[PDB]
Amino acid sequence: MQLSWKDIPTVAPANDLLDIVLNRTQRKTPTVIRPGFKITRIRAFYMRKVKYTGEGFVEKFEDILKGFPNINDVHPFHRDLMDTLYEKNHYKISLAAISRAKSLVEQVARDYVRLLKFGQSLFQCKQLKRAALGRMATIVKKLRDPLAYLEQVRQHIGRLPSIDPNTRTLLICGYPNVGKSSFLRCITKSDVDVQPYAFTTKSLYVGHFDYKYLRFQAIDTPGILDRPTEEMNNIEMQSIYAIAHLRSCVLYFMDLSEQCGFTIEAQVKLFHSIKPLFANKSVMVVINKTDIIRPEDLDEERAQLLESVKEVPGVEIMTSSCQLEENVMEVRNKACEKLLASRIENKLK
Amino acid sequence: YTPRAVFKVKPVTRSSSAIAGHGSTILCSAFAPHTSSRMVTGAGDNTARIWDCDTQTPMHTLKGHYNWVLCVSWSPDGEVIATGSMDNTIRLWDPKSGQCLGDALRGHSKWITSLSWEPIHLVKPGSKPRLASSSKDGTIKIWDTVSRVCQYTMSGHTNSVSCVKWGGQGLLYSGSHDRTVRVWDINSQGRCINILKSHAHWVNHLSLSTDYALRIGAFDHTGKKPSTPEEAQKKALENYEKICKKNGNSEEMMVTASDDYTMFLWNPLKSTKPIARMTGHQKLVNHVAFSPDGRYIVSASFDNSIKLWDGRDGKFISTFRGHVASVYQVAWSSDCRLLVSCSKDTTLKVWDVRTRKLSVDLPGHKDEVYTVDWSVDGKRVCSGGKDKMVRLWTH
Amino acid sequence: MRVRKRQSRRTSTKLKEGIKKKASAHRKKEKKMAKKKKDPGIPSNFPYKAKILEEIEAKKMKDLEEREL
Amino acid sequence: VQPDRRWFGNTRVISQDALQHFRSALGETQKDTYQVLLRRNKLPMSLLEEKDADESPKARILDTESYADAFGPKAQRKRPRLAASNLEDLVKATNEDITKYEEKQVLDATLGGNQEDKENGWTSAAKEAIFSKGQSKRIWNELYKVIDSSDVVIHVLDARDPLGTRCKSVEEYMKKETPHKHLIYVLNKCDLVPTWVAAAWVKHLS
Amino acid sequence: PQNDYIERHIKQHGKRLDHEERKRKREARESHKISERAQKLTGWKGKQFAKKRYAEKVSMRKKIKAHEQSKVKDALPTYLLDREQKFSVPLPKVRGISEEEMFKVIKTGKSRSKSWKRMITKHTFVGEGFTRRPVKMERIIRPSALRQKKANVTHPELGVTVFLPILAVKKNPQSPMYTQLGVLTKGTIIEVNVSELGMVTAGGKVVWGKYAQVTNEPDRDGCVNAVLLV
RNA sequence: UUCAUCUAGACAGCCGGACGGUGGCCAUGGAAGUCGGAAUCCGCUAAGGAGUGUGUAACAACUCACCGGCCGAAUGAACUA
RNA sequence: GCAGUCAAGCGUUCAUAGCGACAUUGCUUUUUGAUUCUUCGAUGUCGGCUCUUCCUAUCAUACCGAAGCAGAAUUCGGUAA
Ligand SMILES: Nc1nc2c(ncn2[C@@H]2O[C@H](COP(=O)(O)OP(=O)(O)OP(=O)(O)O)[C@@H](O)[C@H]2O)c(=O)[nH]1
Ligand SMILES: [Mg+2]
Repeated sequence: MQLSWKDIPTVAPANDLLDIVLNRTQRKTPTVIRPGFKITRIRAFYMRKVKYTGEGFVEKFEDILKGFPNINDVHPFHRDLMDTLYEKNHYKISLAAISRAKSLVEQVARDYVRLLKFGQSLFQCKQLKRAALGRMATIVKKLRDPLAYLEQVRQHIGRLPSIDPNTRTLLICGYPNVGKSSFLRCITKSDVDVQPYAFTTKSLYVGHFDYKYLRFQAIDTPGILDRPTEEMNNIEMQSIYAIAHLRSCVLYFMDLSEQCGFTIEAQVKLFHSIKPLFANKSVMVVINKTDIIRPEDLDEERAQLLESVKEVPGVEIMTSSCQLEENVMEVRNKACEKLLASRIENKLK
Repeated sequence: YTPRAVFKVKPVTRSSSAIAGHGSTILCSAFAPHTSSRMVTGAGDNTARIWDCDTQTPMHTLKGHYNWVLCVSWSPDGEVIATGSMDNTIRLWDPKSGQCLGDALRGHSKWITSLSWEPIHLVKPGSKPRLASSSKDGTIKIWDTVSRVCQYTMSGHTNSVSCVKWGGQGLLYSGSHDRTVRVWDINSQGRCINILKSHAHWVNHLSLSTDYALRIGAFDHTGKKPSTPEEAQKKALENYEKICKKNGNSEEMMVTASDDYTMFLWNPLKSTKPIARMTGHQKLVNHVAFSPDGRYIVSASFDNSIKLWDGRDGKFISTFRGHVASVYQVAWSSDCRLLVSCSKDTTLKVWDVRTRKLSVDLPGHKDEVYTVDWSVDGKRVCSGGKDKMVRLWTH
Repeated sequence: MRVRKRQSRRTSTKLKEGIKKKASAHRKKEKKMAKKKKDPGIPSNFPYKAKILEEIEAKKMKDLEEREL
Repeated sequence: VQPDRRWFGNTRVISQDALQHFRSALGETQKDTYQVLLRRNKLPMSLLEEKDADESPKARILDTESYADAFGPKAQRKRPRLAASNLEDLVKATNEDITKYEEKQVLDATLGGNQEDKENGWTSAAKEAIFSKGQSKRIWNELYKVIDSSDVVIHVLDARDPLGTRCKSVEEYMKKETPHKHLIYVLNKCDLVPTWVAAAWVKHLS
Repeated sequence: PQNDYIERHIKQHGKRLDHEERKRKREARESHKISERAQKLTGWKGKQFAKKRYAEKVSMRKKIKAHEQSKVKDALPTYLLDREQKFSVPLPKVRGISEEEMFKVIKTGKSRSKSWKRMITKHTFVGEGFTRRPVKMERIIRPSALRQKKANVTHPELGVTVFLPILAVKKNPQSPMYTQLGVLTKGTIIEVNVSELGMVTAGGKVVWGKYAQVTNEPDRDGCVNAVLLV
C-alpha cells in the first residue's frame, strides 16, 4: 500500500515454512487409512492430502505477494527510497522468485492429483503422496535466500516512517555535526540524536508542527559530505532523492565555530554544489550556532560567499541561536510564511 | 570500396599427422611469431613441450618445471618464453636453446593468466620488450624482462586480473572479474588513468585491434627473416598503418566480452563513454577478436553462435548458425577471408567471412579441444588439449 | 486432570501368531544373507601388569627354539 | 535385456549439410490456408529452429551481489550502481518522474470510480451462480475428449459477433499440444448479417 | 516510532532491572530443559526433537573436526576455470509385471455385463499422432493423465542430467505387445532426443537421437528418470 | 574398556597477568582483536589469537585461550553393555 | 524419484573389497511479484433431513512462550475438548 506499510504478515524462513505447512496438513486432515477400504476411499485420502498441502503453501505465498509494497510504480520518492534502501534489483527478483515458486507448487498439486485418480493400491497412492509432497518441499527449500532477505526488508520497511509527498514540508539538510537534529528536536516533538559526532543519524527523521491551525511536516536528513556525486552512500542518496522530489522550503545548516568539523569555504562549496537541487524550494539558509561567536565579524570572503548565496530568486541568510528557543520560532514562521505565497500561487489556478 | 590486407590463403582443409607426446591435457599453445613451424604447449601438468608442424617431431621439449603451467604467450622476438603458471612464480626460457634461463619469478600469489609485451615499432630497435604480468589476485607487476623483477605494481582492480595488453600509443589494457575496465600507461609509476564502468557481470577476453601485428612482431603476408631492428620497427609501423588506418587514424578500439551479454565496444583514447550496444547473445560470450585488418569484430560464445560486427562502430553484420555447444577459442587467419573456431566437442569448425558462410568441418579428436592459434604465413594451426592429442592442420 | 485413553497390553492371538510367522521369515531371510581376528588379549587395570608378558616370553624363547634343534 | 551392440549403438545422427539444407527454408516455406499439414517425418528442432533475437537477454546479478551484501546486517554495499553523476539530468529525471506520476494519477482519476462507492461502504452483489453455465469441469472434460478424439476441429462462430464469441485461449493450447488439427471456422447464422458484413467478417479472418 | 526505535530506547532508558540475571539463569537452565524435553515430549514431537538434536550434534562434530584441521596448518584453463557444474546394460533382471497389473478392465452397459475394454495403468508413451480412436472400436485405453512426452535422463559422464523429449520406445522387457504399446515401465529402453548433449564422433556429423534405459517406476512417482548409454 | 593429567600440586573455585613492534594491510563516515576480505610474523616471555564473545558510532571497559598466586586429591575425555 | 559426491561411523582389521545417516549437487520452461482468459478418461457409485455420542490431530473462547511485539492488529508455538 502507501504511507508506512506495516501490514505484511511474517516470512518464516524456508525450514519454518516447510514445518508450518506440512505439520498443518498433518493435523488438519484425517490420518488413518487402512489398506482394506475401497480404492476410491484411498484415492480420496491421498488426493485431499495433496490438494490441501498445495493450498496451504499457495496461501502462505499469495499473502507475501499481496502484502509487499510493490516498489515500482508507487511514487518516485518512495520508489527511489526503497531503491537506495533495499536494492530494487534484488527486491523485484526475489518477489518474482516467490511468484514462480507459487506457480510451481500449484502445478505440482494439479498434476499429482490427476495422477492419483488412477492409483490402484495403497502403496502406489502413498508413493504419489510422498512424491508430490517431497517435490513441493524441495521447491520451497530453494527459497532460502529470498526469504532471509525478505524478513529483514519487512522488519525494516515496517519501521520506516510515513512522509506524505505533497503536504506542506520543511527539509533540513547540510553537513554532519552542524545542527540539523538540534533544530528539529528544538522545534518539534521528536527524539533525534544530538551527540557530538558526524553521522548523528543515518536515515530520514520526521517531526510535525502546527502553524495557522494547519499541519506542517519537517524532515531532518542525515546530510552530505563532499562526495562528487560519483561516490556516495545509501546515506547520501536518501537526502538526494528527498531534496529532489519533495517540494517545499529547505534549510541549509552551516556554522562558523570550532564544532562542525569542516571549513566554511567547503560549506559554501557544497552550497554551490547542491544549488542544482534547489530548483523550486525557495531556500532559506541559517547562519547558525550564533550564541558566543556573534558572527557579524565574518571575513570578506564569507561576505562574497553570502553574496553568491544572494543569487537565488528567494534567499534568506538569518541568524539563530538554535538553543535560544525564542528565535527558532521566528525562523519557523518566517520560512513557512514565505513558502505559503508560492504554495498558494500554485493552489489558485 | 574496401581494403584487403592484401594476401591469399587457401581454405584450410587438412588435419596433418595427429601427434602424441606428454599424455596430459593441453591448455594453451603458442606459435613462433616469425616462422610458421614451432608450437609450445604447457599441458595439464608442470612440464611444457616444443614441437614443429612441418617435421612433426618434438622440437627440444621445454621441460624443467615443478608446478602447473597455465598460459603461454610468445615474445615478439622469438627469444623469450615466459609462460603462465598457476603457482606464484614463473620461469623464463628460449626455444632455440631450450635451457634454464635464470630462475623463478617471485612475488605473485596465485595464477598468472595473460602475458603482455611491448609494442614493436614503438620501443628502441634492439631492445627488450618488458612485461606487465597479472595474477588471480589483482596484481600487475612490470618487469624489465632482463631483470625479471618489477618496481611498481598498480592495483586498480581488486578482482582477478585476467587480461593484459599493451597498445601502441604507449597504452595499456588490464582486465579483471570486477566487471570494470582499467587502462594505465607507463609514465604513471603507480597510477590509473582510464576507469570505464559498464558491466553488471564480469569481463572476459579483453580484445585488441593490434593483436595480430603487435604479437607477430613486424612480419609480412609472407613472413620473412629480417636483419635490422630499425627497419623491422619500420615494417611494424608500416603494416600498422596498413591495418589500423580504417578511419585514417589508429584510434585503438576496445571491445571487451562480458557475461551479462552487454557486449560493449569502446574507444579509450579520446573518451570514457562506450559506443556499441551490439548485443544479441543468449549465454556467456568468451572469445572475441578484431579482424587483422581491424575491419570487423568476431564474437563466439557458449550459445552455439558466431557473430561478426561492424569494425567501424560495432554494428551488426552477420550471425552464423550451425553449432551444438560452446565456442571457446577463436584464432584469425592471414587472408582474413576465413576463420577457425574450436567448439566444446571434438570438431573445429571453419568459416567463410568473405561471403559469410560455413566452409567445412574438421573433427577427429575423441575429447574436448582447447587451443587455436595461427601460422605466420596463414598455413597451419596446432590444436591440443583435453584430447591429449595435438592435432596439426594445413590446407 | 482429565485422563485420556491408555493402550491395552493384552495378547491378540492373531497378532501373537503373526509375530511368530514374521520372526521366522526374518530368520530365514537372515540365512539367505548368511550364505552370501583382532582378539582383545589382555584387559588393563590388572595388578600383575609385570608377570604376564614375562611368562609369555619365557614360553616363546622355547617355542621358537624347539623348531631348529 | 540381452547384451547388444545397440545400446551404445548410436542411432540418429545428422549431417552438416542436412542442417545447412533444412535451416534454409524456414524463411521461405510457402504456407497458405490452401495447404494443411498432415505428417512430420520428425526433424531436429533444437538445431533447426531458433531465429535470432536482438533484445539483450536480461542481465543477471545473482552471482555478483548475493543477498546478505544487498541487504541485512552484513550489507556489503554502500555506494549505488550506477551512482548518478549529472545533477541537472537527475533533477530532470526526478521532476519528469513526479509529473509523469501525476499523468498516471490523472489517468486513474479520469477513468475512475469505485473509491467513492467503497467509501459509501456498499458493494456489488454476488453475480448469480447461473453465470457459470459454460465453465464447468463436467463440460471441459467432454471438450478435451472431442479435441483428442477428433482428427480436426471446427470452431463454430456466430456471424453477428465473431470477435466476442471467439475469446480463444483454447487455440493457444491446441496449436501447441496438437498442431496437426487446423481449426476450421464456420460463421453460423449469417443471414442475420447481410452479405456485406458476411464478406467483411471473413475477409480479415481467412 | 521511526527507525531502530527499540534500540534508541535501550540506549536512552535501558532494559528491565533484571534482564541480565534472567538471561543468565535461562541459559544455565536450558541445559536441564533439554533433557526434560527428551524424556517427555511423546509422539512425533519427540521424533522431531530427536532428529533435530541429531542434526545439531552432527553439525557440531563437523565444526570441531574442521577447527582442528584448520589448526593442523584437472587443470582447467582461464577461459574455463572458476565455473562449476562387457556389453552389459546397467539394468537387466527387472521384476515381471503380470497381465493383471497394468491391465484394468472396463465393464460396459448399465447392466455391467459386456466389458471387452481394458485400460493401461502404467505410464505410457503414445507418440505424436495419438488422436484417440473412435469410442465404439477402441479396446485398449491409455488415459491422457498417464502419458509422457519427455524424460529426465542423465549421463554417465559429464555428470549431467537433462529433460529430453521422448522420440520413440524400442525395447520393453516382459512383452513385445507392451513395446508396440509404448508402456514406460522400469527397465524399458527408449529412444530419446539427445541434441543438447551434443556429441560428434570421428567425422561425427552430429547425433540427435540415442538410446537410454529407465531406472525408476513412473508409478511410485510421476517423473521418468532414465540414464544414457554413451 | 581404550585413552591422559596429577605434590617438578589433577579437577572446581576465587585473585592476578592476558604485553610491546602493531589504530597488521586493504576496503570507508567511522571499522583501534570482535561489519567486511589476507596471511598470521617476531620480540621478551609465564602465557597471550594479527583474537573467543558482550559491548562503543570509534577505542575504552568486561571477557575467553592462555599463564601464575590460594587450596590440597583424583579428575578429565571417548566408547560398550 | 533418478544419477553422484561425500563420510559419521560400521565391515575375517579392511575406508582406496564393501557399505553406508545427516548433509549435500544436478532440471521438471524462463529470473523484475508477467499472467492464470490450459480444468486431460475417478469402472464405481452420491448426497441429505431428524438425532445422540466420542476423539484431538484446536478454528473460536481461557492462561502462558518466542517474535522489531511502541500502541493497535497479527505470526508462530505450549497446556487445553
Ligand atoms: N550553542 C549552540 N550550538 C548549536 C546551535 N545550533 C547547532 N549547534 C551545534 O550543533 C550540534 C547539533 O548537532 P545535530 O543537530 O545532531 O547535527 P547533526 O549531527 O548534523 O544531526 P543529524 O544530521 O541528524 O545527524 C549541537 O550539539 C551544537 O553543538 C546553536 O544554536 N547554539
Ligand atoms: Mg549533532
